[PDB]
Amino acid sequence: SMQDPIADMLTRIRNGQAANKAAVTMPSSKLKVAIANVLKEEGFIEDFKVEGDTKPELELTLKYFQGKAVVESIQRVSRPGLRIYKRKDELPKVMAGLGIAVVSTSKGVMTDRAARQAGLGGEIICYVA
Amino acid sequence: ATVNQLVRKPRARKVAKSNVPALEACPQKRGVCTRVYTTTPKKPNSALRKVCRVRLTNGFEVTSYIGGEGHNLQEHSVILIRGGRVKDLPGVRYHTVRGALDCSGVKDRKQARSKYGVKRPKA
RNA sequence: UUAGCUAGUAGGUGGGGUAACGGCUCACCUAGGCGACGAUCCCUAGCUGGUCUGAGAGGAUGACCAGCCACACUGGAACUGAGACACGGUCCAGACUCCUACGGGAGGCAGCAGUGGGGAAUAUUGCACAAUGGGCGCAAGCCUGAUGCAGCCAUGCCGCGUGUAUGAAGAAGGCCUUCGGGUUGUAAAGUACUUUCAGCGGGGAGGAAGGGAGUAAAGUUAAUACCUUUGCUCAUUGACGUUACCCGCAGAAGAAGCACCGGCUAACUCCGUGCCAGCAGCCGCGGUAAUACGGAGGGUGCAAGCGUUAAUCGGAAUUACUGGGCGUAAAGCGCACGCAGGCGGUUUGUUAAGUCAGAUGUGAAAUCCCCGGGCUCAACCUGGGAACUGCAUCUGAUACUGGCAAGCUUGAGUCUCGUAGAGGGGGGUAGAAUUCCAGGUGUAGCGGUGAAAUGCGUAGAGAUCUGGAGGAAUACCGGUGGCGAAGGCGGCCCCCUGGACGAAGACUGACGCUCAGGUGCGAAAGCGUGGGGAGCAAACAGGAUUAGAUACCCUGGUAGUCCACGCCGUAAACGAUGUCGACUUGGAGGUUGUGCCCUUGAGGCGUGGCUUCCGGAGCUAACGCGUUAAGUCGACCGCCUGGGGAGUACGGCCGCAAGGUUAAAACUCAAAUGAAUUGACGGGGGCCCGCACAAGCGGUGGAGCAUGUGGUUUAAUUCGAUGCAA
RNA sequence: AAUACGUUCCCGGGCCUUGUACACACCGCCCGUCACACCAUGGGAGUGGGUUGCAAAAGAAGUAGGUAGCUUAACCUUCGGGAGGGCGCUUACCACUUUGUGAUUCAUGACUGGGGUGAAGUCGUAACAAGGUAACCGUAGGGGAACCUGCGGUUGGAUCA
RNA sequence: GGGAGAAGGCACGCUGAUAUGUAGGUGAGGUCCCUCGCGGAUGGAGCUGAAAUCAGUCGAAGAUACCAGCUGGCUGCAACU
Ligand SMILES: [Mg+2]
Ligand SMILES: [Mg+2]
Ligand SMILES: [Mg+2]
Ligand SMILES: [Mg+2]
Ligand SMILES: [Mg+2]
Ligand SMILES: [Mg+2]
Ligand SMILES: [Mg+2]
Ligand SMILES: [Mg+2]
Ligand SMILES: [Mg+2]
Ligand SMILES: [Mg+2]
Ligand SMILES: [Mg+2]
Ligand SMILES: [Mg+2]
Ligand SMILES: [Mg+2]
Ligand SMILES: [Mg+2]
Ligand SMILES: [Mg+2]
Ligand SMILES: [Mg+2]
Ligand SMILES: [Mg+2]
Ligand SMILES: [Mg+2]
Ligand SMILES: [Mg+2]
Ligand SMILES: [Mg+2]
Ligand SMILES: [Mg+2]
Ligand SMILES: [Mg+2]
Ligand SMILES: [Mg+2]
Ligand SMILES: [Mg+2]
Ligand SMILES: [Mg+2]
Ligand SMILES: [Mg+2]
Ligand SMILES: [Mg+2]
Ligand SMILES: [Mg+2]
Ligand SMILES: [Mg+2]
Ligand SMILES: [Mg+2]
Ligand SMILES: [Mg+2]
Ligand SMILES: [Mg+2]
Ligand SMILES: [Mg+2]
Ligand SMILES: [Mg+2]
Ligand SMILES: [Mg+2]
Ligand SMILES: [Mg+2]
Ligand SMILES: [Mg+2]
Ligand SMILES: [Mg+2]
Ligand SMILES: [Mg+2]
Ligand SMILES: [Mg+2]
Ligand SMILES: [Mg+2]
Ligand SMILES: [Mg+2]
Ligand SMILES: [Mg+2]
Ligand SMILES: [Mg+2]
Ligand SMILES: [Mg+2]
Ligand SMILES: [Mg+2]
Ligand SMILES: [Mg+2]
Ligand SMILES: [Mg+2]
Ligand SMILES: [Mg+2]
Repeated sequence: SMQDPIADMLTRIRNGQAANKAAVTMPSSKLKVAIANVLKEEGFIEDFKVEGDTKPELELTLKYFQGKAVVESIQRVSRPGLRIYKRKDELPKVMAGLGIAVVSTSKGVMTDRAARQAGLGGEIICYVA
Repeated sequence: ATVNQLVRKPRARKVAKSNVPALEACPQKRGVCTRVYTTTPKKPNSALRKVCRVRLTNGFEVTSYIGGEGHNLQEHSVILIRGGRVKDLPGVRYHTVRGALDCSGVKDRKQARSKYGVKRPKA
C-alpha cells in the first residue's frame, strides 16, 4: 500500500523530471508542502501550489537548465522502515555542500545548512543535488 | 535484505575451516612413524614420492611428506611435522621437518640448506 | 535438531533473623510469578580499562600493566575476629603422599626459586632490604621471594659495531663466451689511516630521603628536665657494582649469515639429470637448449638475523549497518487465508516516550593522539593537553514517529442493476468410434514390419450390412481464445455455489498492506477398502533386431489409467520472475464491459477490465526486460553466500507404505557456473558446384600370364611407401 | 563414337544459417557398474567413560533448638544448696555415600552401507549434434552398469520441408 | 489396546484429640398440608459409621498368623483364546 507518501513525492518529482515533464501533481499534505517550500527556496523547482480544500492536490512546477533537469539526484533517507535522526554536530552535507539535505526539526522543515546554523538536529528526510 | 530481517537474524560470518587440524594450532607436532613408504601423484605428474604415516602426540594419525632427495626414516622413527600440503598428493597436508629429532638433514645440500636441515659446510 | 518453566514457587499477614532492606526463615492466607522482547534446558566462558587489525563502520581478542570478581588439593562446615566462611588457620569426609620402634603420627607450591610429568615451547634451588611500599615497635630496629636488582633465552623493540680512504689494463682463481672478450671487481693484494664495541689498566656521578650523637631556640611545665618541632655542626648508611660516564694501552685487529632470482615478484646463465631424482603459497615445472629439479658463477632482497610453520585482522563490497544479491550464474516457499509482528492515507487539538537543544554530574589511572621535558640518539621514561564519540538527571523545543481524543473521504469495504467465462460440486442426457456378443452376405486370407515372425482365420476370419451390451473420452466450434490463488478446468441440459468486471449514485469511515509460526488447497505416479474395466499400458510372456539387446519395433498383456470414500503432499508445481501500492514516451492486434453519433452500412468519437506481438528511455554480464518492468520508488515476507559431499546422515514431527519435511559435519578439489564470441563438428537446414549422380560407351571383379603388396617360407628372401592421398 | 531431361539419391567441396556440454576441435567430449589402493564418514550385537532427571536410603563435623543423666573457680546463699555454664543425649539442616530406573554426550566395535580421491584396468555408450529412441523433472516398476519402460509436466528441444 | 502389578519407593498396630463417634448411611417424636394414605412436606431425636491429620505409645518385627505375584535382559517357534 501507500505507506510512504514522501518517497512517493520524491519519486514523482524524479520520474517526471527524468520524463522532461513541465509539472507534477500529487495528493497534498503539510509535510509535502513544507518540503516543496525548501525545494523552491533552494531553487530546485520553479514554484508550487495546492488546489482544493477537502481533497487538496499539490502541484510542483519543475525546472530545467541546459535542456537538463535541475534535480540531478533526489533520494529518500529516513523512511517508515528505518527512521534516521541526526544531531546538530552530526548533520550530513550532500556533495560537500553543493547539494542539500532536508531536515525536520522542532522548528519545522529546513536544509542541513539552516538547521546547522540554528543549532538543531532532526529527522533526515532526503538528499537533493 | 530487509532491516527487519537482519534485526531478526543478524549477519553471521562463516567460521574458517582449517587445512591442518592435526596441528591443533601448534607450529609443529611430534609423532611416531607408523608406515614409511612411497606413493604416486595425480594428473599430470608422475613419480615415487616419499611419505610417511605418523601417529602424533595428540592421537591424530596423518600422512606427512618427506621432502628432499634421500632420507633415512623407518617405522618407529620419531619425527617433527609442520603444516604444508603436497598438491599432487591428495590427502597429504603436512611436511616432515628435515633435520629434527630422528629425521636427518638432506645429504650434500648447498642451496636452501635451512629448509632441509643441513649444517653450513666447513669451507 | 531445547517451548514451555516454577511449592519458598509469586505476593500478603505475623513471629523469628541480619550490621542492614528482603521468602532471609517459619506459620497462616491469597494463587500467583517467569516465558517467543527467548523463559526452561543444553554448549561455551571470568568481566572491564584496553590489545591487534581496519580509512572508517566493523572483525578478532582479554599475557605482560591497572580495576572488579572468583578460587587456595576435592566436597562440606563453621570458630576467632572490625573484617574470613581464611593462600602458607581450625573441624569432618574424599583422593593422595611422607614418618614409625607398628601401637600411632604428619602434610597440601595456582607465593619465589627448583623437580617429575605433559608439550613444538617458556629461565636461577642467585643478591639485598640500599631505594619505594607493607606488618609490628615511642624508637632503635626486626620481618618482607612485595619490591629493587642480578643470572638464563636473539623472544621482541631500539641503538651500534663487524672498519675508513686510496688502490687497474682491471692480477691469479672461478664463471660465461660466438675465443675477440665480458664478469666477479676497487672487490682482493698493496698504500696510508681511524680504534666505537669487545679486551686491558686508571679514575669516578646519581638512585640518600633519612637515622645517630651532640648543640641552640620555641611550644611544655614548678622547672634550663623529658617530650616534640625546626635550624647547626661532627661521623655515618648502595644489593645492583668491576654501575652510568670520563681518560689511557694494543692492533683491523675478535665480530656475517639467511632466503630468494618462471609469472604474480626485485634478481639469468652454464653444467648435471631426463615424467626420474625432485620442486610447488597460487598458476604450474621435470621425456635431451629446464632462467621452475640439484650444483655452480652471477644477481636480488633482508641483515644479527633470515627463512619455514602456526595464529588474528586486512585486502574480502567474500554476511554487504556504513556496503551485495535471487528470469537464464548460488538464491521467490507449488498456491492461497491468516494470528503475533513490522509498516500505514489526511485534518485539528493534546501529550512529550522516540527525536532535538542546553545545563550539570560521571565516564579511575595507564594506553592511543598533540606540544613539550629527560637518558649521547632511539627504543624507554616523563609534564600538560586533547580524547574517552558513552551513560544518567534536570530544563526546554514539538517538525517528524509513538500515545490520546474528535474527525475527514481519496485507500478498503457494503448496496443496486447488468455482462462474459472449460471457475467449483451434484444429477441427467447425447452422438461418433473402438472392443465384445448375436445374426445375413461372402471366401481365403487378415494383421504387422524397414523386412519379418509371433498372433488371428475354413469351429468361416478380415471385408460388408443389421441388431444389442459395455466402458472411456468428448471431433467440428477452437483461437499467442476464456476462467481460476496455484494445481489445473472443454459435448449438451438443469440444480447448488465462488470469483472477476462495468455503469450510476448512496452508505460505512483508514475498517488498510504484508505475514515467521498455524491452517487449508495442491498434476501425475503411488497406497487402503469396495466397485468398474472398452481403449491404452509399467510389470511379465512370446516374436524380431543386434557382437550382445534385460531396450528401441511387433503380437499379447497385469497393476494402473475410470467411480466412491480415505491416504500421500511431491514435479522443469515455470514467467525458472513473492505480495501490495505510486510513478515514468509509443505502434499494431486479440478478448470482454460501457457513454455518445443522420443506429440509416458489417461503422464514426470516447472510456474501463484482461491479453498477445514489437519497441523508447532506463536497466542488464550479456541474452534480453521494457506501463502485465527485469525501469523509477516505498511496505512486509521467503531465500542465497565456491564445486563435489547433500537436500545426504543424526535427531524431531508426519505417513499403512513409498516416502515427505526440517537439516548438518568430516573429507576432497581450484575450480564449478552464466551469457556471448571465433572456429570445428552434427546420422540440422537452405542455396550452389565437380564424370558426383543421372544419360551413355568401354571396362575391373571370373580365366591365363606381367607386376606390386600382404602373408607364408628362408641363412637371406635388403631398406622405405599402407584409407581416399601405399 | 554414344549420351546428358535433370540435381531427388551416393561421394568430395563452397557460401549462408542453426544446435553444441567439442577447442590436440567427433579419431572430440563424457556416464555408471565392476577390479585394485588410500581418506573421512553413517549404520551396527555391543564395550568403556563424562554429565544429568526422578524415586527413595544415608547422616561425619558444625551451628541452632530441646534437655531427665553427669559435671562446675568468678555471681547469689539462710553455707544445705541455687542461678548460669560445660559434657553427654536428642531433634532440624546438610557433605560423603547407597539403591532402583530413565535421559543425554564422548570414545570405541566384528561387520556393513553409501561417499570422495587416484597414471594407467574390464564392460558397455547413457548425456552433449535431432547424440542417432529429443532431453530433463516428479513418480512407479524392471534390468550387470550407465539406464529402459509407463503416467503426467517443462522447453532449458533440432527440423518444419 | 497394550507392554504394566513393568521396575522401584513410602505408609500400615495401639491410644487420645479434631469429634466423649467425624464425612456419610438410616430416620422417630413434633408442626403443617392433603385428591386421607402403606401419602407428601417440614423436622432432626435415636441408631449406625469408614477414612484423614496431629499428638502419644509397646515390641526385634503392625499386609505380624492362615492367606498371598519372584523380577529383569537376548533369542527359536506358533499370531492370539
Ligand atoms: Mg516480616
Ligand atoms: Mg573455563
Ligand atoms: Mg605475574
Ligand atoms: Mg609471571
Ligand atoms: Mg590485572
Ligand atoms: Mg573450602
Ligand atoms: Mg563474630
Ligand atoms: Mg574472598
Ligand atoms: Mg602453599
Ligand atoms: Mg617432554
Ligand atoms: Mg680471467
Ligand atoms: Mg670497552
Ligand atoms: Mg649517593
Ligand atoms: Mg622480474
Ligand atoms: Mg625453491
Ligand atoms: Mg639442460
Ligand atoms: Mg596466515
Ligand atoms: Mg568485511
Ligand atoms: Mg553478489
Ligand atoms: Mg525464456
Ligand atoms: Mg538457479
Ligand atoms: Mg512463484
Ligand atoms: Mg501546547
Ligand atoms: Mg631528547
Ligand atoms: Mg604521557
Ligand atoms: Mg595529564
Ligand atoms: Mg582515562
Ligand atoms: Mg500525532
Ligand atoms: Mg457402438
Ligand atoms: Mg460521516
Ligand atoms: Mg486404487
Ligand atoms: Mg507393447
Ligand atoms: Mg496394488
Ligand atoms: Mg521442491
Ligand atoms: Mg520487447
Ligand atoms: Mg535499448
Ligand atoms: Mg561447499
Ligand atoms: Mg531426506
Ligand atoms: Mg546456451
Ligand atoms: Mg553412371
Ligand atoms: Mg583377374
Ligand atoms: Mg553433400
Ligand atoms: Mg560409528
Ligand atoms: Mg548415445
Ligand atoms: Mg538419445
Ligand atoms: Mg514421457
Ligand atoms: Mg504418629
Ligand atoms: Mg537357534
Ligand atoms: Mg499356539
